[PDB]
Amino acid sequence: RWIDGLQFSSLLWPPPRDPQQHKDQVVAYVEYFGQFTSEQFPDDIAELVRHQYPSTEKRLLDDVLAMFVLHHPEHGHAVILPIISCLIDGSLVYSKEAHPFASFISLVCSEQWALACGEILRILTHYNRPIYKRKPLRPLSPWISDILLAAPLGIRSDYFRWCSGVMVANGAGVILSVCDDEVARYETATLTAVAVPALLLPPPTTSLDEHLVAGLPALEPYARLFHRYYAIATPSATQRLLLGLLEAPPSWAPDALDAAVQLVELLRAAEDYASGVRLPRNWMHLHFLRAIGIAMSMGVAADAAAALLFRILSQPALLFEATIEATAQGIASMLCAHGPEVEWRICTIWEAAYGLPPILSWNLYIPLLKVLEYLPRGSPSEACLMKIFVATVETILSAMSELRAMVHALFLESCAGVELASRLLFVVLTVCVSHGPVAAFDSYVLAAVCALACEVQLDSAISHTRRILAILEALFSLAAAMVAAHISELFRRSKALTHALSGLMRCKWDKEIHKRASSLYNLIDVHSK
Amino acid sequence: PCGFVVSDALEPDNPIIYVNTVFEIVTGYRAEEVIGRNCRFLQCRHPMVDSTIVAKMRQCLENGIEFQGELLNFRKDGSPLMNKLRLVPIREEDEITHFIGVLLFTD
Ligand SMILES: *OP(=O)(O)OC[C@@H](O)[C@@H](O)[C@@H](O)Cn1c2nc(=O)[nH]c(=O)c-2nc2cc(C)c(C)cc21
Repeated sequence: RWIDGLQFSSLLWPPPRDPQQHKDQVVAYVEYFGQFTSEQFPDDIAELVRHQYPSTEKRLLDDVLAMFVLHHPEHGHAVILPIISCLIDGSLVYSKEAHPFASFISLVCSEQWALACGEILRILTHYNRPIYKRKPLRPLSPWISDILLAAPLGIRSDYFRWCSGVMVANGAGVILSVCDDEVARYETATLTAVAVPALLLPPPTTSLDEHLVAGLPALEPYARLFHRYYAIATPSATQRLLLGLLEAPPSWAPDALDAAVQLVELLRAAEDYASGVRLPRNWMHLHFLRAIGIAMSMGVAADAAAALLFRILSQPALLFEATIEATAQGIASMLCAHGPEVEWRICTIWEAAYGLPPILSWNLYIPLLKVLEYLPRGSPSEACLMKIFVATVETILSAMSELRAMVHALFLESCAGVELASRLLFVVLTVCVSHGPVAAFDSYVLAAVCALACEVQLDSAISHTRRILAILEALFSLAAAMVAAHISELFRRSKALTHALSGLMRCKWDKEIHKRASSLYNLIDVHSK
Repeated sequence: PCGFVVSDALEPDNPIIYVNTVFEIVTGYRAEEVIGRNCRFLQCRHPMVDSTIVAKMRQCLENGIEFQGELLNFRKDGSPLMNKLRLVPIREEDEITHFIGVLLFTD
């Protein structure tokens, strides 16, 4: 009956421009509406909304609808849902200035106000599951955004706490879809800026009851969010972010370390498919390694970052072109800068990490080479990587014969460093004699030297000979005099090596190869006996 | 352009130790995958590669004699080539410690 009555009122004609008549009039209709609230009321307004919408003029009906929800959140359901259904239908296109929505955005921008506001978002969340009726989308994602956008920071933070389930549509689904709509239609990312602290960090202590009972959510769905936040977050902010998660109470996280590591997994995984926001080239070092060290440099907060590196280095997938250099270069830099005291710890955490746990293989050490190149001269860090080196070699000695390929790599692969490889191979040989395996090293040299010596005499091929001569030429120079005795004994008890050197001596096709070959030879002669 | 390869005849099935740069670039098999493996694999077997010519190698390999012959071998791409291999036993005291294969690929 009553819908039919207000059909010709000033309810459907533009709001009187007078503020006083605007207010007095709206105050009158909100009480007329609210007088009923019968069983029929949802069914009643439903007929009223579909019949009267949409129009393009601004009307006083928007403001009565918007206010009635505010003064009677109990019946926000009966008011918003008819609009929700038409938004799903396509009857209503959603524009932030489309006129049912113009005012619901406006009431949100006072405890009465908060609850009404809350329930509006709590309703729109549940109906926001994806539909297809040109991708399939979430129909009410953008409206949630503009309401959440035009709102105090206090409720945004509490929306994401409620939505993700920190304390019907997928909770993870909406947060991602409303954070994207802001990025999609607006050109900024402020909702994802409040959402990432909202998930990782506990409620503030000042909010006590909530704080005491809250749990870190499942971080698997919000893997893009963290990538997008970390793609933009100033480096100081992420170290604020990480520490907060690191020094949180245990009721928050089963194992905060498992979750700090889990976060890393997801940005790395989302790095392969994320579009529009690219992580920095030092993102592993910048947002993590920079911070994780300083924690050690600066009470018990330092103690927990130490558990992360043991975690980081007991799962060596961080090392898994330029990302590797930067990742490796970064590991080197966090070592140097922080101080002698922390280096000794970092290095002893590393040792405890590598089973001195993961197995040890030459393939494990290929990445640490790129770290070791950047290390300085004689530091304990260099000693530590060389100590883990010996550990690797000891272990391989203990069928597939990874050893035979290893020596090929240091000798010739350029993985790199003739300086290192001379030093590295020296260690390699010294371990084999301790334990056969020494024949392997003895055997490879002749094979490489003689095959390359034959190829040259009969661009890349000449380049490798030079390197092998220098590696061997230097093995004499750097039990340093002792390995020297072995090489000279190796060369002149085999007639094949004997010949190959001689032709290399006399090769002028390449200037530097025969300057080099001559010197190695004379070094063989003296250390022969 | 000759590709080179070496085997340690002192081990079982003569596993590879050295791979020439051109071999790495004309077989797709960089050194790391093939070292410790014998080169029995370049033909893999596959029915159409001549069964006799492969057996003539292994017989020739035992007594330690040079073998020159020609099979078709293919990159892991599946794209096939053929080369004339020269297998050169090397010895000193005089036990065959090493082998050297000098193969000249031709598609
Ligand atoms: O058991 P089977 O009869 O199959 O053995 C014969 C050969 O197939 C095998 O044993 C190797 O000795 C052959 N071989 C090559 N075979 C190829 O098909 N392509 C190559 O390029 C090969 N290079 C080789 C190089 C060397 C040094 C040896 C010893 C063998 C070899």
